[PDB]
Amino acid sequence: AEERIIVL
Amino acid sequence: EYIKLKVIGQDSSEIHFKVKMTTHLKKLKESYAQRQGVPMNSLRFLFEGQRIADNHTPKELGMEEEDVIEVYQEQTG
Repeated sequence: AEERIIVL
Repeated sequence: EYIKLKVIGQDSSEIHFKVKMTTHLKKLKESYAQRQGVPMNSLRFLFEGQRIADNHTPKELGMEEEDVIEVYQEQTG
């Protein structure tokens, strides 16, 4: 899986 | 001033979240649940084994860069 970063 | 938190699911997948020390963790729980296609409160989110409440923040829980949040199914009857 690819890296997933969500900015809140 | 953000920190990055690492949310690990029941299947060992990970989603990272960049949050402020003041971000209400409801926002993280809702986002994660949305990306899994389930209701937020059908899950339980744990930091060092303790349940994260909607209005907890990283500051209140003493979180730091790269800390891990674990996600489990809610317990049932």
